[PDB]
Amino acid sequence: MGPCDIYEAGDTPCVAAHSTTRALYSSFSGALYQLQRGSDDTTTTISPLTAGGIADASAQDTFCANTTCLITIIYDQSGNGNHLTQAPPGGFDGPDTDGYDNLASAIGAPVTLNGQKAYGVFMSPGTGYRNNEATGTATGDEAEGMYAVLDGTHYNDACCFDYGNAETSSTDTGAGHMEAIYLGNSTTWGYGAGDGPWIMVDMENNLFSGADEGYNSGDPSISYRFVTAAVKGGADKWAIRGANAASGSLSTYYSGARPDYSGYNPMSKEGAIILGIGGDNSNGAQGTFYEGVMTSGYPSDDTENSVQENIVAAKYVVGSLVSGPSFTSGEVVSLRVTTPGYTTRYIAHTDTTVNTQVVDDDSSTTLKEEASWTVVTGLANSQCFSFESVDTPGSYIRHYNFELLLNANDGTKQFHEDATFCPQAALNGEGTSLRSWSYPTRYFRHYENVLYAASNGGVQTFDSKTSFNNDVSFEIETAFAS
Ligand SMILES: *[C@@H]1O[C@H](CO)[C@@H](O[C@@H]2O[C@H](CO)[C@@H](O)[C@H](O)[C@H]2NC(C)=O)[C@H](O)[C@H]1NC(C)=O
Ligand SMILES: OC[C@@H]1O[C@@H](O)[C@H](O)[C@H]1O
Ligand SMILES: OC[C@@H]1O[C@@H](O)[C@H](O)[C@H]1O
Ligand SMILES: OC[C@@H]1O[C@@H](O)[C@H](O)[C@H]1O
Repeated sequence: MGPCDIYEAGDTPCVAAHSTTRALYSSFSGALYQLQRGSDDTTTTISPLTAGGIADASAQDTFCANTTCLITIIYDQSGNGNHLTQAPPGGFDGPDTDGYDNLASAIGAPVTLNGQKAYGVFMSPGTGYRNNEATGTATGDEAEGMYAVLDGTHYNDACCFDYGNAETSSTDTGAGHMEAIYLGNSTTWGYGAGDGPWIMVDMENNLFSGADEGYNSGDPSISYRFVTAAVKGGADKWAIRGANAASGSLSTYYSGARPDYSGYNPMSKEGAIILGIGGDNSNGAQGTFYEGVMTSGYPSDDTENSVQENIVAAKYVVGSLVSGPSFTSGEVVSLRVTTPGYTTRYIAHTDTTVNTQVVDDDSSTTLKEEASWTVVTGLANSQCFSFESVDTPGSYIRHYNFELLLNANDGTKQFHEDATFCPQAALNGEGTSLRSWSYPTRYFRHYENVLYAASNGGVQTFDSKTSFNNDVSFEIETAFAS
């Protein structure tokens, strides 16, 4: 039995089931999600290896070789056709073309389920999926349940990393017009105990951690690498239950009446489905989605417990984020450009501007150091790395507005994430391609001799597809600064 088989057995069937890692029905063998590669913009789908099995990761690896991939669609496994596609603009515009939100990279969240490789949906700020014409989802004050397996270490405090029921117009139509899971450490509305993140319920114009607007001591911080967030809502009742998706049971953080404020009872749910964004399309949040569903009816705690047991049984384990050459902490290197006509240039910097410059043995000691980098354990992820300037110790290469800059480490999470890059076998086959950890659709990329965190095609001029593969491939050589 899969999660939806369990929910069905409890008389509160899935009306929407999404996952890029596995089938949520023991009998599902259809498409889990769709891919699109930057090379030729063609697409393909990824299905379970076997009915009710794990996603065929190899099929994706094959399709995305020597290029970049985006997850265009996360299919609804229930049969209701509630597929999630690129979120459109609404109260707020997304950063993509015509106000749409970005699609997520297909390789930002590698994992293994009971030993089998799979990919989750790593969502950076500006990313979002949605379906504004879903079927079977609860509307009005109708009861519903939902859960999602997320990454408790990947989040932020901006609105809003959600998964659940939302407005069909992508606008904030008022209190009670939403009901979705939220995971992050936003304190703009509600918030729990500690430093966060907290699993809360977005009911529109409020993220609730409990009965009162704002602070609620009953909602603990939950930062497990894999978090099971289970939320449900019915006639003047709702609950928050959380757990380590890798082990143990669900704990109830809240169970009771609707917050006693106008508009929350009865609810006015609209039935749309959102992922990684807010109801009005607020798109500043980040997070990772592995699997999740929405149901019809209020799930009993027993049913959810069985679901949690199934998720634990799935044995989620973090996958490798690195491929190709790679480095060792403390190693000093120089990175050479492999793009024809610029092969004598190296990644260097002039003050805070990271760029490429012709560097050779006749270069000054200062320029040699400016083109030399001390590789250290990734500031935001120990699997990846951060690049510290040799001439300016304490400063690292970090992206800011997608431009690579050399700034001093201020010790903040933001800086840490902006300065973490994951090595990937060079797309052009020559050396390495440094993929941004926080924005997996972006790579170290030189454009007109300046470094950026660029995507294979995009709204910025430096995201040009022209010479992308070459512009993101660098040869690792001995540092000039020795
Ligand atoms: C959510 O959590 C992060 C991480 O603990 C908080 O970020 C810090 O941000 C403040 C405000 O800029 C800085 O003084 C600290 O130096 C940061 N600490 C770290 C460890 O990065 C963030 O403020 C929290 N958000 C809210 C709304 O409370
Ligand atoms: O309720 C929290 C957020 O506030 C509104 O702006 C968004 O639609 C919603 O997700
Ligand atoms: O580079 C993209 C974003 O721009 C800046 O606002 C942030 O520091 C960074 O994460
Ligand atoms: O960075 C130098 C060149 O400038 C641009 O024309 C290309 O993207 C790049 O190869």
